[PDB]
Amino acid sequence: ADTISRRFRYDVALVSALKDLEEDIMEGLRERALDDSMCTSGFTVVVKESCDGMGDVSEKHGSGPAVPEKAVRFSFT
Amino acid sequence: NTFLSCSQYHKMYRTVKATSGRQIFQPLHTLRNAEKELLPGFHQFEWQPALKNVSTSWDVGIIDGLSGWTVSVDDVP
Amino acid sequence: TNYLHKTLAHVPEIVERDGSIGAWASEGNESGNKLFRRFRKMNARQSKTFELEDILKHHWLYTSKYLQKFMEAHK
Amino acid sequence: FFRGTGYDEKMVREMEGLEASGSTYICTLCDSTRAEASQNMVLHSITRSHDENLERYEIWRKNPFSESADELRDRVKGVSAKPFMETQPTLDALHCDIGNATEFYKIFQDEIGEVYQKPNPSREERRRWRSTLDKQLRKKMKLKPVMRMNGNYAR
DNA sequence: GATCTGGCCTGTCTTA
DNA sequence: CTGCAGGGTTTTTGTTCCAGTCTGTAGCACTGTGTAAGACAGGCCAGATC
DNA sequence: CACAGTGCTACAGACTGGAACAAAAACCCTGCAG
Ligand SMILES: [Ca+2]
Ligand SMILES: [Ca+2]
Ligand SMILES: [Zn+2]
Repeated sequence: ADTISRRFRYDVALVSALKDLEEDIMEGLRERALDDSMCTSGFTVVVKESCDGMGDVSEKHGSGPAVPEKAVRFSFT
Repeated sequence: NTFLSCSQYHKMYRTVKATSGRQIFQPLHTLRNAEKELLPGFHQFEWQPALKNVSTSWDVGIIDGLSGWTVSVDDVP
Repeated sequence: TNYLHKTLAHVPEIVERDGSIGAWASEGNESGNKLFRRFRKMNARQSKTFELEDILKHHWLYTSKYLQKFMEAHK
Repeated sequence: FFRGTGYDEKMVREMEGLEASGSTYICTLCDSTRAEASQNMVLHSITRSHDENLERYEIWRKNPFSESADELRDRVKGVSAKPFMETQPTLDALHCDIGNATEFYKIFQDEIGEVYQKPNPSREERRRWRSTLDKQLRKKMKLKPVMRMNGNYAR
C-alpha cells in the first residue's frame, strides 16, 4: 500500500450537498407557486461527475512510504 | 501584511459593511490615499555637496529602468 | 484525427440526445485543479499524513453554497 | 441519475477497455476505423455503450470461433480489456477545441510553405516555416508560441 | 554458400 | 347617538437645479487550470536452414 | 460561446440648499344624513 488517499463516502457527501441546496429548492417551489408540502416524493437529481489527473505534484520529505508525484482528483457536481 | 489582494479586500469590505454594520474597515480609495506617504518621492532631503551627475529633484517615483534608450531600430534593441 | 471525426459526425446526435453539450464539459473539473495548488501551500498542514485530509476539508468548505450566499452581501 | 462526462479521451479509453490513443479504431462512440472514416466523413451512428463492451470483452476472452489475433481483434472492434467504470457516450468540449486548434495550426504551418507542390520537405524547412509563422502571429494578434497548447490560445 | 523470415529498429501520428 | 363626505389642520414625502463631494461599478488587456507514452508502417539483418 | 479576478482610472448616481408644491396620512371638525 504505497498510496495516501482520502475520501468522503458517496452517500454522505451527497446528502450534505443536497441538504445545503435546500434554500434554493424551497425558493424554486415558492416562485413556481407549487405547493410546498404536497407532491414531495418524486424529485430527481441529475449529477455530473468528473475524474482527472494532475502532473508534477512535488513530494514531501516526511516519514513514509514512498509515493509517486502525480495526483488524481475525483469530484462531482 | 496578510497577503490580501485589493479585490479580495473590497469583497470583505462590502461583506462586513452590508451585513450588520457599522462598517469597520475603510474603503479602497482612502487606503490608496494613505499610500503616497510611504512610497519614496514624498519627503524632502538635501545632498551636501551636490551629487555628481544626479538630478536634484526629490519627487521622482517609479522610473523606467531603460533610462532613455533611443529605441530606433538600427541600434541595439 | 479523432476529434475531427467526432466534431463532424456525432455532434447533431449528442446535442439532440443530451439536450446540450459543453454544459457537461470537463472545464468544471480542470478549473478546480487550480484550487488544489493554492490549498497545498496556504491552507494545508505541512505533513505527508494530514495533508490530503485538510485539503479535502478546506475545498469542501470553499465549494459550499451556504457561505457563498453570505458572501453575495445582497449586491 | 449519474452522468459521467468530465473525463478526457485518454481516461475514457483506458477505463472502458479501448486502445489509446492512436489506434486504428478512432471513435469512442462508433466502430469506424481510421482509414474508413477518411473516405466516408459525415455519416455515422452512435453504437458503443457500456454493456455492449462488457459482452465484447467476454467474446474476446472466451474466443468461441477460434480466430487469430487480428481477426478476433476485428470482431470485437478493439475491446481487449474488461471495462470497470461506466462512462456516458459524450464528447468533451475543451480538449476538442484544443485538438481542432492544433490541427489548424498544422494546416497553417503547412500553408506558409508549399507542401502540395513539394511533397517531401526537409526538417530544417519545417523549423523555418514554424518560425516565420510564429513571427507573423507575434506581429499581429499579439500571441507568443506555446509548447503545449492551452485553451486560451485556441479561442 | 544461397535463401528466407521473424523480429529489431526508426520515424511519424495522436491525445495528452 | 351614529353614519359618511368632505372642509380645514400639521407633518410626511418628496418636489424642481445648479455649485459642488463622495461612493461604487465599468473599461482597460490579460491569467491559469488544461503536461506522455503508445500505435503503426516500412526497411533490413542475422541467424536458422537446405 | 470558463470564469473569477487583476488594480488603476473614469464617470455614473447619492448628497446639500432654498423655493415651493402638491400628494398623502390621518386628526379633528363641520354638513347633511336616520
Ligand atoms: Ca492526463
Ligand atoms: Ca488528463
Ligand atoms: Zn465514430
